[PDB]
Amino acid sequence: EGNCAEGLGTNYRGHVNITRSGIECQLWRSRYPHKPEINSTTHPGADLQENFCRNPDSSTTGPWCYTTDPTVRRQECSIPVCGQ
Amino acid sequence: LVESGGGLVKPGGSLKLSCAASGFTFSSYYMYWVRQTPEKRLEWVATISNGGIYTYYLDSVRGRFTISRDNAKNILYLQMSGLSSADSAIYYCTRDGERQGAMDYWGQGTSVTVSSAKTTPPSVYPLAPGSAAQTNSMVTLGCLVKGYFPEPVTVTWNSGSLSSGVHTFPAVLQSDLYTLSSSVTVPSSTWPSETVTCNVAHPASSTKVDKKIVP
Amino acid sequence: QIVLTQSPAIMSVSLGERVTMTCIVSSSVSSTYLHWYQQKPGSSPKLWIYSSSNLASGVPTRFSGSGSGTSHSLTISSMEAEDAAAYYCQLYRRSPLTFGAGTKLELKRADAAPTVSIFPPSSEQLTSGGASVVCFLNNFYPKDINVKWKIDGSERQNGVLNSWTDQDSKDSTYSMSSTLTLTKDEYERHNSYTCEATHKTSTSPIVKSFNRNEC
Repeated sequence: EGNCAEGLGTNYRGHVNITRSGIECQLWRSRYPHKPEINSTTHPGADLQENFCRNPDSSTTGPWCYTTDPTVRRQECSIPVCGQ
Repeated sequence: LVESGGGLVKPGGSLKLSCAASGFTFSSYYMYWVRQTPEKRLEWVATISNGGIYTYYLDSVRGRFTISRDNAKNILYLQMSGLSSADSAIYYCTRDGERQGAMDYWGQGTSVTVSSAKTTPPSVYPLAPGSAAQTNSMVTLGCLVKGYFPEPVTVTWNSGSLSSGVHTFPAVLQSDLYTLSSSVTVPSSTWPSETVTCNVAHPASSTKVDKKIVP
Repeated sequence: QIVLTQSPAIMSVSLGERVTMTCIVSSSVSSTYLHWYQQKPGSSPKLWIYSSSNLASGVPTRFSGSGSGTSHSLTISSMEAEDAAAYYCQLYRRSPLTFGAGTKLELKRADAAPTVSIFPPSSEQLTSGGASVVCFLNNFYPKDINVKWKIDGSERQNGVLNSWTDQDSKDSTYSMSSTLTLTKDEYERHNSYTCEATHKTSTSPIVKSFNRNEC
C-alpha cells in the first residue's frame, strides 16, 4: 500500500531515491548539504528515513526529497499513479 | 560524548554487550555499531534510529545481531548470536553525527573473539641471557610468555618502572595458544644488582606471578 | 553503488610528502555520501572526512576529498608525523554499506640493522618438559626479514615461529621474534644452535651461535 500514490505524494512511504533529474536525495536526518526546515523531529508520523523521496508538507509538485545537489533544495521523484 | 563499551571473549555462542553513552541527548542522534576483524577490516554491523523505529544490518549480520537503545538510561546495546570464528573483531559503538550517515563519536572499543582453546594462565618462563651474551655493558633479557589464553596479557617490568625499552611482540598462535614475548634493554649496571621482575598480569585468570630473572 | 572496493592495501609514506588514497567504487551514485576515518594503532576510529571534501570537528586542514565519479581519493599533505594510522574509506549506502579494505599508512626511516641475541632455554623451562630457543630481533626499520634457523648446520624451517610487531610509535622501527617448539630429546640429541638473520641492508647474514656449554 506504500508503493502506490495519488497526486501530490503524502501517502508514499516508498523507497525510490532517483529524482526526475537523475539526482540522489540527501538523508532526512542530515543537515548537510541542506538543513531540513522540515525534519524527522517535528513530523514523526511521516516515514522520513535515509534519502527516500517523501513529501511530508503536501507540496503540489509531487513527492520530493532534499536533493543531494547543493543547487536545488528539493526536487520531485519519478513515480506512476496508484489505482490507474 | 562518552560511551563505556563493556564486553569480553565468548567461545561458545551469543554474547550480551552494551555501551553506556551519556553527555549528549539520545533523542536526536542515531547510534551505529562497527566491528573490526583482526585483519584490520571493518564491516559495519547494524545501526539504530532515534528510537527503535528503524534498525539496519549487513548481509551476513541480518538475523544474528540486534541493536536497540534505552534513551532514558543513556545506554546503547548490542546483542550478537552465532559468533563464528571469522566474527572475532574489536567492536566500536559510534554516534551518528556530522550528518549524511557519518560516524561522530566512536566508543572505547571492546575486543570480542571466539576460540574453544580453553583459558589457561600464562606459563611464564624467564629468558636469561647466555654467559657470553654480556658485552659492552648493555644487556637484553625477556619473558617467554607462552601458552596463554585468551589475550591480552600485560607484561611490564619493575611494576611499570622499567617501561623505557619494553617491547610486547604481538602473539602468533602455534597450536591454539597465543605465545607473546617481551624484551627489555635493562642496563648492565642494574640487572644483577637490582633484580628485574617480569610482572605478567593476565586479566582472564587475574594473576600477577612476577618472575625475578635468575642470572 | 551498493558495494565498494579500495586501493591500495599498504603504504609507507615519508614525512612532508603528498599522499593519496583512491577508493574505486562502482559509479559513485552519490558523490557526497562517502567518508573516511583513521584507526591509530590501539584506539577507536575517529572521523576525518565526511561527505567528500568536508572535514569533521578537529580534523587537520591538510585533508581533502575528491569523488566526482567512480573514484574518491584523499590528499593529505602535512608536515606532522602523527597521521600514521589505518585510514578507512566508507561510502554510506544503507543496508549493503561497505567500508574500505584499509590503506594503512606506515612510516619510512633510515634502514637499521637488527639488534639480535639468542636466548637459551631457562632451567625451569627445561624442567617443565620442553625447550624454546628464542632469537629476538629489535631496532630494525625494513619489514622484510627471513631468519634461518640452523641446528648443527642443518636448516630447521619447520617449527620456526615468526612474530611481527606494529610500527614503533616513538622511533618508527619494527621488532622481530623467532622461536622453536623443540622437544628435550631432540634438544638433547643435538648440541649446537645458530639463528641466522637475513636482512635487506646486510648482504651477509648476521648470525650468532648458542652452544650447550654453560647456563
